[PDB]
Amino acid sequence: AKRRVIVPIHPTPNYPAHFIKASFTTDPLKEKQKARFSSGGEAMREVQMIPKNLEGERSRRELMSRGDTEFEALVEFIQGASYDQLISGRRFKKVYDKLSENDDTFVWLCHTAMSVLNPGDVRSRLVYNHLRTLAEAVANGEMTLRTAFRFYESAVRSPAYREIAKRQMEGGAATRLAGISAAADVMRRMGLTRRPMASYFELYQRIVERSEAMTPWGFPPLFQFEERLSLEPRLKFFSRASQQALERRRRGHIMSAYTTLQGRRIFWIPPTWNRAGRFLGPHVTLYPGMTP
Amino acid sequence: LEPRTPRDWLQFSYRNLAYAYNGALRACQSFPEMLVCYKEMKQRGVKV
Amino acid sequence: DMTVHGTSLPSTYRMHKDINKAQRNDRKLSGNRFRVLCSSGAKKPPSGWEPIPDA
Amino acid sequence: AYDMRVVKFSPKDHRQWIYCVLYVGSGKGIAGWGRAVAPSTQEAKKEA
Amino acid sequence: IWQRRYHGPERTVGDESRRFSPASLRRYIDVSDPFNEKKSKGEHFLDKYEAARTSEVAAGKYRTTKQITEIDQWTRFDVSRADNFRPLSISHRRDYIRLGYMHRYTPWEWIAVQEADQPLIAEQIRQDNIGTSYFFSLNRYWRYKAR
Amino acid sequence: RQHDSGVNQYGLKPVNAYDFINPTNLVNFGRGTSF
Amino acid sequence: IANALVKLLPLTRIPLKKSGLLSVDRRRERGQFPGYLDGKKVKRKFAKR
Amino acid sequence: VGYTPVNPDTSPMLAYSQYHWHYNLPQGMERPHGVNRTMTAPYQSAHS
Amino acid sequence: RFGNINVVEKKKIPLVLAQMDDLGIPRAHLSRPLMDEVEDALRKFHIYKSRYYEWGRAVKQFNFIEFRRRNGWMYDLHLMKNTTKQVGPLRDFNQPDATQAPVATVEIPAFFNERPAWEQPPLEETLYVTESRERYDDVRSGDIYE
Amino acid sequence: YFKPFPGFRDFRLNRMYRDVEGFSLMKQRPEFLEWELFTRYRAHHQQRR
Amino acid sequence: QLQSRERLILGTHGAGVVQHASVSQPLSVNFQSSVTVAAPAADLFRTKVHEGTGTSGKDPYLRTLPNQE
Amino acid sequence: YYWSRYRMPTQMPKFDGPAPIAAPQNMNSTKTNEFIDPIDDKFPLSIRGPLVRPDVPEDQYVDSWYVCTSMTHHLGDYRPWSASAPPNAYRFRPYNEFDAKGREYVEYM
Amino acid sequence: MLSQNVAKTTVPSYYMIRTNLPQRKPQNQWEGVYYFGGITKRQRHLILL
Amino acid sequence: MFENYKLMSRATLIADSADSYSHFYTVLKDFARKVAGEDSRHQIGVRIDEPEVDAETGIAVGRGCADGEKYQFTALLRENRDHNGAITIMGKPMALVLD
RNA sequence: AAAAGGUAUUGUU
RNA sequence: UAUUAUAUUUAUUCAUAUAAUUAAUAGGAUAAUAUUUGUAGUUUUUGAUACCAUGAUAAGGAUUAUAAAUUGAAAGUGUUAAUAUCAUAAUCAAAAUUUAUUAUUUAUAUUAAAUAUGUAUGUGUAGAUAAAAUAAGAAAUUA
Repeated sequence: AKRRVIVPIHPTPNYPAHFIKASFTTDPLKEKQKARFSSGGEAMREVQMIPKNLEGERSRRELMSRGDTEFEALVEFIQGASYDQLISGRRFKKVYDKLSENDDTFVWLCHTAMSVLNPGDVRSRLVYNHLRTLAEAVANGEMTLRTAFRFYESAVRSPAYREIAKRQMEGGAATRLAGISAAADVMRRMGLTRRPMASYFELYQRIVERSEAMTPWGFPPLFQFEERLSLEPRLKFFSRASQQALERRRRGHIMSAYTTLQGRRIFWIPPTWNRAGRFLGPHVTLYPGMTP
Repeated sequence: LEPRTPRDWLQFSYRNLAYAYNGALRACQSFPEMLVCYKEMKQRGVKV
Repeated sequence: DMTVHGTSLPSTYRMHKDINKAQRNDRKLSGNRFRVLCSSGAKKPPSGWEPIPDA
Repeated sequence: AYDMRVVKFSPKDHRQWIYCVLYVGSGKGIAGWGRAVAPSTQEAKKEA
Repeated sequence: IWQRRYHGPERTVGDESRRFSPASLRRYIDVSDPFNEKKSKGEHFLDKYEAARTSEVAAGKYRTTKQITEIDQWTRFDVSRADNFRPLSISHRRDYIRLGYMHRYTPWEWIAVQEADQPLIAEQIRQDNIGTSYFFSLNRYWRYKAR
Repeated sequence: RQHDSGVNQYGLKPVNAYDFINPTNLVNFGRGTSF
Repeated sequence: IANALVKLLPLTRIPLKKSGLLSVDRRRERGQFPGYLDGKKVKRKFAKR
Repeated sequence: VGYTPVNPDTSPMLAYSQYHWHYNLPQGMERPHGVNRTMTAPYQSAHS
Repeated sequence: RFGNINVVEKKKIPLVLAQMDDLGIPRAHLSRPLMDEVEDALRKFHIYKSRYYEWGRAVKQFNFIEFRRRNGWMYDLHLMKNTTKQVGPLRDFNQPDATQAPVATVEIPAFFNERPAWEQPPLEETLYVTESRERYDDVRSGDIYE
Repeated sequence: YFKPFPGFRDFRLNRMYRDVEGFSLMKQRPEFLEWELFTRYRAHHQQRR
Repeated sequence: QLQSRERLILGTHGAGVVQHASVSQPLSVNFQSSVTVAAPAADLFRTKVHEGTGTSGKDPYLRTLPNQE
Repeated sequence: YYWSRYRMPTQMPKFDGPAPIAAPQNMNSTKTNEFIDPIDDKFPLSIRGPLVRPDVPEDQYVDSWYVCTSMTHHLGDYRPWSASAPPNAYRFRPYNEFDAKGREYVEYM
Repeated sequence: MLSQNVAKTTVPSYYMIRTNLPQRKPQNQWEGVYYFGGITKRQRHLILL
Repeated sequence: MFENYKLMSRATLIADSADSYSHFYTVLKDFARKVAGEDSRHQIGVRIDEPEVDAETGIAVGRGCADGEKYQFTALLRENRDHNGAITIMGKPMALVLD
């Protein structure tokens, strides 16, 4: 076969075991495959969503001196408008997630208000406490959205429930104002938000936006909350991207896939002459225009 | 907003600031505050 | 070489050949050849020096 | 017991995804078992 | 020019001393107008139609002024900042390399080492008192000849 | 939580024995797969 | 000339801007290349086996 | 890589990498090498 | 730390002799004791274009090397010194998340980033001979010069 | 120092430059308009020069 | 034209920015407690040319004006 | 040896992570460009503008060697356009009078 | 016998042929060139005599 | 937005954070007026500069170029109060230059 | 631009 | 459907290689003295070769785009870093076309400097073929 032999690279002072084992493989049935990635100091925490395991005084110092994280994220996003920095989608996305942190509780309470025909008297402290304790444990991750909604629609309300209902409701589906007032009260009693009006605003606007859909108040129980297989976030039900619903539009060059770097592209991983055929850099401009 | 790179200079002149301070005042409604917006239009060297 | 080290070292290429000699004559033998610059001392060893027959 | 199952991220690209089974228990009453698939030994262990 | 100092770029104007502040780090600077260009230096004839301080809720200058420390940051570039002169010695610089410093100008001391360690060529002096030797110097010895 | 529960940082999350013996399925579902 | 006149009488900039006399055609030849027979555009003859 | 080796004096990849000095660090003089001054050999020439 | 500097104030001496030759004061009409140090300076900081055309001979380099060798000094020398102890940096309590990695290396002298005179044990030229030798046993991770 | 482009005179510290060697008016803290008149007289001695 | 320069820039050791007349005494703040009280300047010690002990301003931890003329 | 300058004062980065967000991890038929930032590029230009390095006097950048990038000779320490001009300089001109060819020719005359 | 004559070359290996490491010390830049100015013990005795 | 953040101070940040939406409005304030205000205050028509004419000399020195390299001219355009039309290129009459 | 199979398990040579 | 055009132009006669020994350090004037002027232990190994002797960087356009922007890519094309065991093949002039992967000068004036191509006048003329939307100027049948 003219068989190829690769002597295994052994660890050295210079070339450590980790690199010599992942940057190199002695079995050449993987050669020239592609570039893998992994995350280190802060990329790992950013992706893995591992919350800091708290402590007493020290974690509480780091945690108390936090201040308005949503704002400080915004500060860090805009500061990319200064001279020495560029506005970065990574900053915008840290802002976007620091603002969309309470997605779970919001999508839930919206489902509760608007998908639960006849939810007792939610303003009555009984069902209000069911609501508070469930949404409280929907945030804080102790409960899932699906199981918590079942706990809500299953909690104990009033004996002879259908019989009390068929006296108050023709088709069974009551007025939703008590419900949404209860949910806004929920998220403003539980400090789900640092800036209070935000709770109500999302609670209100997500509902308003859904009010436009066909079957705007039915949800297929599978996709409705979390499960194995879900919908893309543009297609989630009470989500923030559902209004960001759009798409892209492409006119490719005759040579468009080749030039994948030539444009004014931001490079995280800069090219070097070993992969770079004739590319010059994202700053060069062969065809300049005169201007003061 | 002043120019901080020679790009903003290209969209910049005081005689153009005039048409815009006029937007300010034509949209303004009271003269006690057209007073301060005209004070600023004269204080920033707007080519009146 | 004689200044910084002691000895005068071979080329990296030569010491490659010599290491391969060291090892491919460790696991196996009987593939070599005896090409020299001068053969008078091999065809004519000194008064002693009766080489060993291997196995 | 750890294992190894080849993962085909593409027709051309295959990885060795080691597959762990492990049970984290304490005879004090509480014990669960998790099996995982992950490319590396310690990462599959953590996942499980 | 009647210099008043031997050093500064404009020697020909004095040194106007300025007022000390016991609140030495407690000064404040408005930044929407740093240079105090927004002030009344004389009462105007348009001063009369002035609506009172009513509904002027957040007088923008009061919320634009900064204490002085705020405008610039002492970032690691400032913590590894390199000098704007030839330092006489950086032996004390225990923040030399691991901490991230490199001098902007070789210090006098290591220039002195680099001058001393090596000789001076005799062909750098160009002494001359005799003149050019018209006849011999070019037909001088065939070894020390001017090829 | 902060992410959806039908995926792990390595792919889809394996639920049953099929997923665990054939983990291609978790990270490959046609010429248009994306993470 | 257009910039000369904008500089001598400014308010003439607006007709010059609008008429596009202060416009720079951001154009040049294809640079000098040996892979092109004329140096500019034509790649040498391609032949299949 | 190779029998005809790298030469550490011309090559930018060597001279610049982390085990040497990069061009964007301020390329100064790192330490003054006074060698001919600590102890200078006596003048002894082969040729008498 | 790097040398006795005003040895460089023995550089003008040859220029002093040139300005003497041009002032008409014969250098042989000095003292012999003073001419001792001055002939020393002329073989110290003074060279003729002919000796400069061939003073950088490799064997001249290497006889300086061998003389330093048999006089037992290879610390100042470029080739004949091996600095195996590469100094580490001050870690940062404020940024404990970054796997710090280098931008350069220099074989600076050891007094720059040193463990201070109290943070180290007392005098170690005498009481504790410190030698960083290489382990004969194999080490994968962990320095070779322990 | 803390405004746009402090002229080179504005990086050197607030050192007690001798032009307060003579002013017997201000003792240690110039009272109201005391500094303003001392500065007017700085102008006066400058017109003097 | 720095005032009293003949005592400040010329003869004040530390250029008038450095304050010498103090102790290494410990103060219970975490900054000033890091400095142990140093037993005083040795009575009959022959100290170096650049280093003093630090009891006064004229005898500071690092003499600043040269011995040049 | 002469191979001992090529030693090291940390412990290494450990490959203990998953791929960062939107990294191009190869699915079946994703044409993969390993280089482009996965977020900061697709972030629309209507927002971000065509800047790929700070708007700052080009003499602060140096074109890298071997790397199709451009880095600044002072290691990321920046001075804005307005440090390369007189105070309040009109269009950051050297002297607010005339442009690049106006100066030279006023001078020739 | 002598200590400082420590190994500056490694055990003659294949990491020479397989890796880019430098088989010789990179030349220094701020090093002078080694010349001989120095008087021996006998030579100094002669001048003192 | 960035610049409205900049115009803030430490004290005003500390203050208008206690409402916990005040500072988001302090920053996005122009964006609030935008997203709620169906109007573009901004259509800045055309930039209109100052005259930069060589005072003593009566000339305007204006640059021009074609192909960015191969043609790069400058007009010295001078005011002529005597109605005597004359256009010059490279020191010669324009008709004889441009054929 | 949108929906598709394998007795192969780097897998139609 | 829209976020928008190929049916035009210029093109095709195509070639260059030669006369074997790659194994190492050796300082010289204006320097307080080495004839070290002229430093003499032969013959125990063998790969980069005429010969198997792993790796590693090209050519190739068909849908990320319009504004302050480039119409050139990784899948590796001879010389390169671990397989040995047929043989010296290497430019210092004057040189021997079979090699697909090439843009030749077109009828007024024709050999002077290291010498420098003597063949193919023919109705712009079979077949199939080349290039290009980029400072030139092109306009209408989307998968």
